[PDB]
Amino acid sequence: TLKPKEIKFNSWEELLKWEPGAREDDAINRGSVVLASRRTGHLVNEKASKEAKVQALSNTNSKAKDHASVGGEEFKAYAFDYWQYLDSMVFWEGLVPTPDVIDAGHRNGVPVYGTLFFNWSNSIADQERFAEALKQDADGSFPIARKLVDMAKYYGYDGYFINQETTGDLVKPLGEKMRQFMLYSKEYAAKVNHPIKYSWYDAMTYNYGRYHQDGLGEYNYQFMQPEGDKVPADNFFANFNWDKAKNDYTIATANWIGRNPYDVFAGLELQQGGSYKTKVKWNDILDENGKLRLSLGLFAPDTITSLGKTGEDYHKNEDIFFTGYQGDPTGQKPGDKDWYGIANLVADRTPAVGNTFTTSFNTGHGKKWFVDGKVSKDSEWNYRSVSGVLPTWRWWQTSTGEKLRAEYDFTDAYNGGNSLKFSGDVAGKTDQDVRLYSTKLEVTEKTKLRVAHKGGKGSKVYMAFSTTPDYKFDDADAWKELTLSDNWTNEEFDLSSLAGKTIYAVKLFFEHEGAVKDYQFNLGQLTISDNHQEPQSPTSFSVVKQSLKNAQEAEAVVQFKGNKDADFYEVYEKDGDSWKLLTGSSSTTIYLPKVSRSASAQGTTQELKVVAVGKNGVRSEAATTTFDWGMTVKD
Ligand SMILES: CC1=N[C@@H]2[C@@H](O)[C@H](O)[C@@H](CO)O[C@@H]2S1
Repeated sequence: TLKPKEIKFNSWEELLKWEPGAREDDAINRGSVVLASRRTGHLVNEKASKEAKVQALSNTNSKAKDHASVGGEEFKAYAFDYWQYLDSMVFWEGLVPTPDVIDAGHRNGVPVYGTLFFNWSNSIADQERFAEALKQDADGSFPIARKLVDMAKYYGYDGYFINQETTGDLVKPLGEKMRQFMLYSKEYAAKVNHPIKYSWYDAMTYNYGRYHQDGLGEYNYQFMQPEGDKVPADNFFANFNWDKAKNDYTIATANWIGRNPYDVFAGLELQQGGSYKTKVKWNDILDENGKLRLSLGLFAPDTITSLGKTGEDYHKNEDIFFTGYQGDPTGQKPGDKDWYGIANLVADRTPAVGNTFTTSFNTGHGKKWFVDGKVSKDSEWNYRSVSGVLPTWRWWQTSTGEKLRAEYDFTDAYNGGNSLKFSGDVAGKTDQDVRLYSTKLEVTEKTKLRVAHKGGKGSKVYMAFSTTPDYKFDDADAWKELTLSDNWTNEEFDLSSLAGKTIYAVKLFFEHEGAVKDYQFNLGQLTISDNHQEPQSPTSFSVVKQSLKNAQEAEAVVQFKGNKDADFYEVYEKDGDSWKLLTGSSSTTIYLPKVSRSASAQGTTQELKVVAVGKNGVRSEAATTTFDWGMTVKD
């Protein structure tokens, strides 16, 4: 079997037999992107909190039988890109997050956790499954804790959410061991140089089995109680039926035991509630100033995919959820809505830090895959391992008059599946901007800007940078006019005049001198970097496995050696006279679900190539290999 699959264990004995590398799809299942650092920028919303956090508990993956752990040949996906508002992403469906989610989260500076789920049950079988997890060696260590930590290290993820819903007589006396399991895990993770965090559901009490407090209280505080420095649960997920009094209690309890109240995440039941249609007791969790007094736990926000029919609808619905109905993260909840956008209440963060930042707005899925503005893969995909860094703000706009509509464009892109489009009927002379990214990028004599764009007929368009933390765009050396045309162009600008300064934000600015019917401008790629070099080509590239369906269709797995300058890799086949992209991945082992030849294909072999796409946005020279069909298409 070539297709990589989610990792699932039928028993604790099976987990105890786990060893690094002992599964045929391990090379693909490992995360490949190290967890990025993030900056917390200046607040842009007067009601936002830098203390309040958001944890998402999401069913991230297809449920289709025989779906791949890396994605698939379908556009519709939980192509999450609102990482800027998340503390963490919980992979709800299983113990071991898939590489497509680990990679996307890590590139965006967000930790990803597996889920250790004990069934809502009092069956002896379930009670025993729970007790069995807490088996100890003579020295008091927990062998299952070691395997959890070992897996987190090997596959490259950040810890676990524990949902302990099993109850009954055998469960009740096990609070102490469960607490010690979590503390021991920390000791062991430190020992193996791979720290992990635990998030803990408000379910199993210390002494009385399952009982939801809807908060932190007298029956569950032990799970958050510190051992000086160390803690058992890092994060606590409060059950959904909180209120003012329960929240007051939670805060009192956290403070008393010496924990930050914001480590308590007040649950929102978004599955039964319908995503942003969920009734929340906002008045019970907002203080006198309209600011959050606890964190927010998002239960099943993946539900939002049910609210639209298309993949384009997925992102628009996420906008309502994360930004708010008012459509601008600097604005307040409309008077005729109940839902607060996350951005209304929670400060954004940004992984766009250092001397290099690049993006082509790759959301990890598309209808097609574009290569320098030309269709290369002419069909749908989701491979979230390649997910990039989308705008911090969606959409922070100011205008002298009317505002252009900003949206993702899955019909035309520069690299990957979509660009950003800014469009509308312009009624008359107007100046306006769109503030896109919060950043902290150090400029040197070697720093350049590369910007790929298209359209803008009837306007002047500029990109401008703020060199202050409070996002003022008053620096004359930080404005660049774009040279517009009807086709994709990629322009480089010298940023050396800004050497020694720091860029804190990026915006577009539009001038229209009069009316323009169906104005459109696309932004396709943005790079700020002191590196203009092609990354080195991959080496030692080969087909390591294959399975022909027929003479025209095969699965394959390819492997190669990369380098530190590569952000991710693209694999292509030569289809007649044309190279066509198959897939992309952050990994150096890559599954090809369909290598294909037409009816007119000549010979018994077919060329494949792999290209490194740099952290600086530049492609390497290709490495090539030959796929051997062993037969002609007419044989
Ligand atoms: C964390 C949580 N664990 C439980 C889930 O397994 C259920 O599906 C959900 C039903 O609303 O309730 C709590 S939320």
